[PDB]
Amino acid sequence: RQLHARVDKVDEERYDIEAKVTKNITEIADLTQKIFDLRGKFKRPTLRRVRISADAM
Amino acid sequence: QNGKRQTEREKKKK
Repeated sequence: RQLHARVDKVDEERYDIEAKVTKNITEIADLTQKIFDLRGKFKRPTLRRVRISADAM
Repeated sequence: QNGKRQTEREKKKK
């Protein structure tokens, strides 16, 4: 019986920390996409190799 | 003479 109570608890609080890390990761996805965008506008268009043979024709 | 927000909750509950 006390283990049913304890498993009620542990399952509850594990789903707690699970959804914690889970929406932490949802927002990580989100904020990381924001950072990709910003940092990229800073670099990503400028992050490419061009003039490969334009310097040779 | 004398407001219907119980889906994930019940999922976690099960």
